[PDB]
Amino acid sequence: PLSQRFERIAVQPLTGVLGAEITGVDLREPLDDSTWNEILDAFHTYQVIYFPGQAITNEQHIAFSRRFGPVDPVPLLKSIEGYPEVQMIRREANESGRVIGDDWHTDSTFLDAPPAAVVMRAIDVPEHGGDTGFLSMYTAWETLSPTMQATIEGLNVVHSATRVFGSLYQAQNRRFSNTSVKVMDVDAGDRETVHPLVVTHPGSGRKGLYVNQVYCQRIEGMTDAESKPLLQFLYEHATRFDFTCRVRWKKDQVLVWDNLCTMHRAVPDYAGKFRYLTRTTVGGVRPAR
Amino acid sequence: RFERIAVQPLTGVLGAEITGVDLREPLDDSTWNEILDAFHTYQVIYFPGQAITNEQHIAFSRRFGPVDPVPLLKSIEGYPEVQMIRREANESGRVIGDDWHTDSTFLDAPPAAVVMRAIDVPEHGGDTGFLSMYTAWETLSPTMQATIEGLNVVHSATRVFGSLDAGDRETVHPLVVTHPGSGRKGLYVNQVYCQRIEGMTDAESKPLLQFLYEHATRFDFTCRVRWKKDQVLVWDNLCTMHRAVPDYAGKFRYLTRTTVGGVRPAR
Repeated sequence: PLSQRFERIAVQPLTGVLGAEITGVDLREPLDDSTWNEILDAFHTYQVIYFPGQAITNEQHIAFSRRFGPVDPVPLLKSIEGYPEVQMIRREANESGRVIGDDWHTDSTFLDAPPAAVVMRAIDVPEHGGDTGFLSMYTAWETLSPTMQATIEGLNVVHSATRVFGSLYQAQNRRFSNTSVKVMDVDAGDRETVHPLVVTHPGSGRKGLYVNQVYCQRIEGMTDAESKPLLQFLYEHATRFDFTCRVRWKKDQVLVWDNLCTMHRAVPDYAGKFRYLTRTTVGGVRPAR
Repeated sequence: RFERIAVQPLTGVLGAEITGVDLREPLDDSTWNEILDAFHTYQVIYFPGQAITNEQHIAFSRRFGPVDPVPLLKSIEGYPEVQMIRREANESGRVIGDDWHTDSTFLDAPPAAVVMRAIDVPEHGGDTGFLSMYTAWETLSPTMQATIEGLNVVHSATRVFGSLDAGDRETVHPLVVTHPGSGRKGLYVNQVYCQRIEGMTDAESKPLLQFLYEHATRFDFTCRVRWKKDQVLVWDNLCTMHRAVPDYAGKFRYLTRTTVGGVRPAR
């Protein structure tokens, strides 16, 4: 049992798939070795972890994030004044543009080395509205048939940011506001990288599916017609409701998600309401089989 | 080359018109060998102006292999081997073989070939489409080929004359088959008899089979055969699919067919 497994923290799982609330820790202070090791263990098991009532400074946010690995900010997001490491998920009450992250994805997979983790802090959030969905890509992989696993385990996938800030984004109508989103170079948006379809997590050693509808373009070597149905099945499979959890935000909630083995989704159900969270990005290494 | 027959290909994919031979007479070794060569290359072959009897029809068919026939279709009186593709001028409704398929793939050993003979056909209307499953396989990307080559598919007649006993009986064929005569690899799926990819869930199997149906039935993999009276046609039941065109409402259409037995589809 978790009450006896963990001696320095208290862990309350959110679902039988992923997610856990962590209490009995003060993120304003440096964490001792035993407390940190328990947090990391919980992170590896539960994949998305959150800490209610953590009224921390920007510096304390950065210091906590550094325990997971180096700070490596994502290309697209604006940073707060004085803190280049601390980026914004900010939506004004009156704005009606495209919602950041309103499709199932994981962050910045177009990079050669996408983020390992993101640490998100609720600054000012609605009483209700603006939950974040998460899902386990371990579970998504583990629930495929043995035959389907054998069929796809050797495949590689082409990723790019073309639909987010590349040529395909610039061709369409649904645009982000300048609140949290930078103006970007089109060539950076179109730059392709190839990642494995199934990846091994370097911390847990576990295999997970690695595909997302936002950044994945096609299966490497296949035509668009060949790739489209296989990728579409995998999106529908991974995003099955039974593979998900739903996180409700409160002021001063600090959340860490694993950017390799989870996907996440914004919920745009708070029109007319201010929503502001900050985030630091933990650098990762090249996704590997 | 062709020294004993004249061969006119119909498209750059499949189909050929063969002339310079009389199918009423027995074929010598040299002529037969050339016909078989053309059959292996062109997959669907047709011979205009062959006013052959029922007996001559059977005799020609026997050169390709054993002549069965299949239990589903109705035989003409006096000739169990010779079966009817008949639609009266008064008749209207749903036509035999109006989706892309190949014959009786629910069997452990489906037919190798079918020999069709036009008796009374309209001036226009009632063409038969054919497509090459060699071409279907060959035009898949090397990556897609490698991905699906080891898959097997469950076939049954359950949607045709089963629950959805003999119709419910399942058989398993490879998704990609090697032709026992030509040695060439071809895709082997059809929407009429294929149920699922063996080992996969419904959600996994459905979109993959659906893509393969769409791919195989691409217009550029097809040919279209127009019928005339006394036209004799042979199709390869392993490496082709075919489709009847129901564009002859109110017109009489009559053809006979013999069925050549095959062996287990093999990788």
